[PDB]
Amino acid sequence: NEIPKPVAPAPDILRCAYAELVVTDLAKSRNFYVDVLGLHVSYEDENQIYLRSFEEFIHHNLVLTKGPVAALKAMAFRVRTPEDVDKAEAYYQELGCRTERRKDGFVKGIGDALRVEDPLGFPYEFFFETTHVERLHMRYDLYSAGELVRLDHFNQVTPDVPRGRKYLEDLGFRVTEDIQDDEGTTYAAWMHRKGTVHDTALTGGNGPRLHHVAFSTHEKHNIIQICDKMGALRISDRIERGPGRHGVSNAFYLFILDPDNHRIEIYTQDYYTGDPDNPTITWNVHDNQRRDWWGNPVVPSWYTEASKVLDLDGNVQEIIERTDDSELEVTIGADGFSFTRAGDEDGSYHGQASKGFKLG
Amino acid sequence: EIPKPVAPAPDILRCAYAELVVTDLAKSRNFYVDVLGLHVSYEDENQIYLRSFEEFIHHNLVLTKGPVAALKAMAFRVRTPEDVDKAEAYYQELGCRTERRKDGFVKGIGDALRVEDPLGFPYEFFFETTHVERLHMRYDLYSAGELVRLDHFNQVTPDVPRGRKYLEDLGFRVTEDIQDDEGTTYAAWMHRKGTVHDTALTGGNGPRLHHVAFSTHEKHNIIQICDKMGALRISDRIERGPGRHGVSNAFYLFILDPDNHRIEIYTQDYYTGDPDNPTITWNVHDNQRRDWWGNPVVPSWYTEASKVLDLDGNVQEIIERTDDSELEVTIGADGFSFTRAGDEDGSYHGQASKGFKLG
Amino acid sequence: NEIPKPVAPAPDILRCAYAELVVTDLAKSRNFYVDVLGLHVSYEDENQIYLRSFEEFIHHNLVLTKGPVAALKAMAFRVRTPEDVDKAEAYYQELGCRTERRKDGFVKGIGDALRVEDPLGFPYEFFFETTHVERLHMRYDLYSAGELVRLDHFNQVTPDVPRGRKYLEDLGFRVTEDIQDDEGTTYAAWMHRKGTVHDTALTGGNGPRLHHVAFSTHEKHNIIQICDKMGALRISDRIERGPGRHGVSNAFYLFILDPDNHRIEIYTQDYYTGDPDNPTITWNVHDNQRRDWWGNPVVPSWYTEASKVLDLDGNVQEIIERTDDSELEVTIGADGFSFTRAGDEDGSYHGQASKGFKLG
Amino acid sequence: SNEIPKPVAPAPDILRCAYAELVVTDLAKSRNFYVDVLGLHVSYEDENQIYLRSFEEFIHHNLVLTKGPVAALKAMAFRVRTPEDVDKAEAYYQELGCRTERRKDGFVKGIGDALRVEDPLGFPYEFFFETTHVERLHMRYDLYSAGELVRLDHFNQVTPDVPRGRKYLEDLGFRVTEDIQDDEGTTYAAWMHRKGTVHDTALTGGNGPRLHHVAFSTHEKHNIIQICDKMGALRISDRIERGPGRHGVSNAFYLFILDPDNHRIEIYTQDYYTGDPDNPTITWNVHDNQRRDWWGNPVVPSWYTEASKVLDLDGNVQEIIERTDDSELEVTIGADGFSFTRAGDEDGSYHGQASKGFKLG
Ligand SMILES: [Ca+2]
Ligand SMILES: [Cl-]
Ligand SMILES: [Cl-]
Ligand SMILES: [Cl-]
Ligand SMILES: [Cl-]
Ligand SMILES: [Fe+2]
Ligand SMILES: [Fe+2]
Ligand SMILES: [Fe+2]
Ligand SMILES: [Fe+2]
Repeated sequence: NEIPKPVAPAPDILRCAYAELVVTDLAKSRNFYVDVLGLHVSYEDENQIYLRSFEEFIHHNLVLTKGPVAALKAMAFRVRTPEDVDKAEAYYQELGCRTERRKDGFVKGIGDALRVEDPLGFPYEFFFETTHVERLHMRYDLYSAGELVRLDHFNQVTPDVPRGRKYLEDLGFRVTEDIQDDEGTTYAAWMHRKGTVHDTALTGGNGPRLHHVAFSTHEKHNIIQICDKMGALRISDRIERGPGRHGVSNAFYLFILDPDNHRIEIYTQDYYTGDPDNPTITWNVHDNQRRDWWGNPVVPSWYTEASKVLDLDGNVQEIIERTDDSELEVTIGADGFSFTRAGDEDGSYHGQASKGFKLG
Repeated sequence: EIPKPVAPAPDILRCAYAELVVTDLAKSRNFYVDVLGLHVSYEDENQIYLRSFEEFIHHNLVLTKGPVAALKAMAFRVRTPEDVDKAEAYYQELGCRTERRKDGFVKGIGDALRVEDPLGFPYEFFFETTHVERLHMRYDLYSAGELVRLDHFNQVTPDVPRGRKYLEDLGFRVTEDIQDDEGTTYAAWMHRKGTVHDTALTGGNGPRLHHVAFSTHEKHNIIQICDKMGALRISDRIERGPGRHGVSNAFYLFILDPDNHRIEIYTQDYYTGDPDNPTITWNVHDNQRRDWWGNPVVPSWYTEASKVLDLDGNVQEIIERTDDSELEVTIGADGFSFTRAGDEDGSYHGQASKGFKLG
Repeated sequence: NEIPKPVAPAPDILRCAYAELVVTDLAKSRNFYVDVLGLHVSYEDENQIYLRSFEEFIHHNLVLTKGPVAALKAMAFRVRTPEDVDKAEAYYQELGCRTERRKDGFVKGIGDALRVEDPLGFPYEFFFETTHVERLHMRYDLYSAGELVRLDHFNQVTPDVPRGRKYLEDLGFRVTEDIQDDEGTTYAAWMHRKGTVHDTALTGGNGPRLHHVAFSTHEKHNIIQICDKMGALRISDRIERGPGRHGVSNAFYLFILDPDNHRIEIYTQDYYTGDPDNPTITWNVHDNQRRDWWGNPVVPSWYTEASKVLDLDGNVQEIIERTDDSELEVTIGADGFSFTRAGDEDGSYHGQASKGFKLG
Repeated sequence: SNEIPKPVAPAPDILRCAYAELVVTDLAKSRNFYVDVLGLHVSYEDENQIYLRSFEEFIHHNLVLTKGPVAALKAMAFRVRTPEDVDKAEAYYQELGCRTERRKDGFVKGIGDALRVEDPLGFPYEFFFETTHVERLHMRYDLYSAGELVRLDHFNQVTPDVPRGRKYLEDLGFRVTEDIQDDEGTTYAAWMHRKGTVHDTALTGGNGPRLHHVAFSTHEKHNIIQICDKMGALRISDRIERGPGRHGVSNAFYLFILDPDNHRIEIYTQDYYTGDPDNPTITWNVHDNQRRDWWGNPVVPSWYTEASKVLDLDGNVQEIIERTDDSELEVTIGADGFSFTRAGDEDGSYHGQASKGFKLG
């Protein structure tokens, strides 16, 4: 059932800015994000760790908060002006959503902020005010071989992609790429504000769940180094999928799992989307180059596993099951199909994955 | 067991070229020249002679049109002309069939000896070769995926220790191997030129040629080969990778030519030229040994390999391996692998890593 | 004298989009831009060559036009909507500037367009409508080892940097970085619309002249390959300066010269500037890490040579001499000075360039 | 004749360059350069010495820093194939009439039976086989730096008569891969190898004996860029002497930097294979402006004039003999010099100055 376009104007969203993840063991989480991945500590105490990427000047891109159940607490977007926080509040109130306004913020280093339970059940934050910190972009004395340089995007699991897509377009996101079939089903959509391929994305599945948070590197070798280091630390079992080249987005990528199974993507070298008529690319769901351009198989956990999200009271949001077709099932499941070249039987896969594999 | 001859081994410098029989020369040319960017030293209607960016000898790869795709010769360069005579005396003492051609078997090679070696492989030894323009600074020709050197061969043979002892007597030094706790050897790597290997033995039914490997300068050059194959919509010919190897520590990719000959692209292994270079043995169940990142080894990697020819041009009969199968003990229904030895977390039983089983 | 701020609203400028350069020998220029640099031909005839970068979807990023005197004919910015071309016309008419509007464009592949002789003497174009072409961003079968992936910026030589800066700020560009001294002189300023360090920049000098046009690559090795290729072609004398790391912008860079001496920069890996409170950075003109972070000397031609620009009648604009202090003279001239560490005599240079050189 | 005659005694079989011992004046400041800035790995340290190795090394060290009163090269060490090659080295240099010192338990920690010699060009060479093996760090990506130095690649020596030194090194088994000459018959520089890269040592024409540099490898070109970027961030870009660049000779990507005592260190990657015995030898003309930097960037004058003192076996600085052959600096970038981009083309040539608009400071 369609989400109506408010009469109230949408807040002017700049970009994704930070995520707040609830973690069960703060020290174990710190080891992963600081010792393994090299993120920079803006502040920490016994309850939280505030982390930022190499080129960031706002206070943080990730807040790790100790709690009893691992989950997304907030995905936060920065808006253009202080007045845009009021616009966000009016907009979501018109949508009939639950909102909470804190003039001095929900986390350290953020000022006036609005959190909402959005129409898809996700906890979004909108803020302008943030404490500036030392921008480390030329601190090559600190630069890691695997350095994470920016926060790039979020990716959300939701059962009805077109419903969510309309809502995000009304909010001002522009769809850059999607995955559909020839029977009218949408499996995934990518959408932006900042002029990269995306600031968030929708992946079809049971939800609301958080699929991943993505950080950028400068170069491909930086992503390779993360893999290599994970090998050396004998934690290659925490490499979920990749490294690879995406079809959708054209970015070089890697998916890894934190200690609470929150999925983190490392990402580089997508393209510019800032023109308002940026061409929107649709891939067919059976195209075996759409997710991994090299045709490597998508690991099944990528389609089945994702993080819980919290409501504004701190309780886990109920999951609504997807009724639309499953991307897993139609591509790599027993009745699935994929191709390398459209219309060619040679290099096609029937009821299994590419490269000689089946689902475990 | 293969006895050590009284005759001295020829002094082998390095792997130098492979001669592959291909069924459609134009389709093979597309792959090796248009897709992969190797440089043409000579061609006609019957053969294409190719070399890498930094090579000064005539060629690293000869593609010969023939009825059955197969390895025709894997050639090693020896230090002096007199080493070809040593090779002949050596293989005659071993009781092997040999053929000597004072003017070579292929263009751009002079005095050469071909043998059917004790493992059934067609080896060539030569010194004399026609020098060509070394293209190492020809950056006007340099491809984003440029192949810069020939690095090694990899051979499938059923009894790895038997082959390893023979290659050690021939002067190759083992650098790395894969074994299990119960004393089975699955693979060994061995060198002359001071890299991890010039050839390698992979346990399996043989003789078959597993692959020929070329080097790039950097990891991004290997990524570009993958990217290009996607753009050409031939990603189905990317067999396995890209990855980081455990054994050798090299960044790698395996692709398949039009006759299913497997080619590896490889970079950034380490120096092995000291005579006490430490050997490294990996456990077969270690899921970081072949792909350091734990990505699963695709089953075709263990099962598929190229036929090899005898000196009459006929396919060599295959002898079955009786020792344990690396595929079966790691990714088969009764196999297992680990991330950390002794840890059930991050271990895989009856299937491959990353959530896959065999198709 | 100060350029007034119009009452009329500024057009919403998206980004730098293309340059039109006049060249004297179209075949020799084609060899440089297509055969040496690998740019992609959108259209060509006996009078013009239209070129685009690897990731571009608009018709072109560079038009080479045969003519009698090598010069910049137009520096074009894309605007957000067709209505913004009307806004640009009103804005420049209010400024008292010569304008010319053509509903079907000045070059192939551009529609309704406004060209102006701006207050600094530069031929600016504003357009929205453009012919979309095949985006080559995943055409790795065409990808060069030195592939140019995007148009990044222009750089303009103008005698009075503060005067120009105020004008560009009123027009909506946001200053990201600048170079000044302790006596109130501004030597250069960088300013953006699209969320990178810049879309254009002002370099103090006799003007109007065009200093350079810059294209991006994905990675640093792509820039090194251009150098290597130019060595193999035995045209290393056309490598003007670099490769290096910039202080200002933090980008990896190279400056080369086309057959008519137009300067082309290759550039990669600057940072995100899209937030409205993006911190500005001011460098001192005597800081020897400001232009080349590694302290390599700035070649003197970089300060003295730049391209002629045309007015709307196709005639070369008269050059007005800078009276403010010269960056060349105050840093590497006979009475100049530069430092490695502020206040440290060790690693400072008096009356000469860094690394043991004087001016030839 | 000045020739160094070939001994009748067989040459030791030399594997490769292995380590250098450098005397430094302030051990803590040197440690901060080699460990904290460059990321070399500690094999042993005390208040007098620091022993360091590269990422892929299995022998005990590639560099020994020894506190002393005068910064200088104390020894440039080559590993030999077998224990018996140390005896061969001793007999070889004794036949040449050189001062030798044999220590059956080594001169530095982690090296066993070793011979040091004052060689015929005045350099302190060491030959050894026995060395303490350590953990090879080649897969320790948890320790890998963005600028990681992976191997010791070569030494480079300044000596006044390049042909005289070249013949001596060839007799010792080094093979020349590249050199720089002019049409008048002067040799300015030569590169020579044992291990199958472009070189293990090299001769640069100039006043000597002096040590021009010690060179370490990286995996990739971005690793070298990172060293530069890090030195900028540390505000020690004045210690970047020359580069980064692409060499003509060797085809390697390179950078030259200066340690706290002004010992020059090169970072180097991606030269080519030279192991075949008929490896084609490449001669460049001294006036070719692409021979040293392929992109035609000018060679910094200090690169031609400055180099490190070397010690004799008593720890005293070796007397320096002046070059009488033509100077590479003078004939290329000096007042009466010249260079070209294209041979025979005045366009892209430089006369009485360097390339890119620069004169000598
Ligand atoms: Ca269908
Ligand atoms: Cl994906
Ligand atoms: Cl493997
Ligand atoms: Cl600059
Ligand atoms: Cl040099
Ligand atoms: Fe993503
Ligand atoms: Fe291999
Ligand atoms: Fe620029
Ligand atoms: Fe060197």
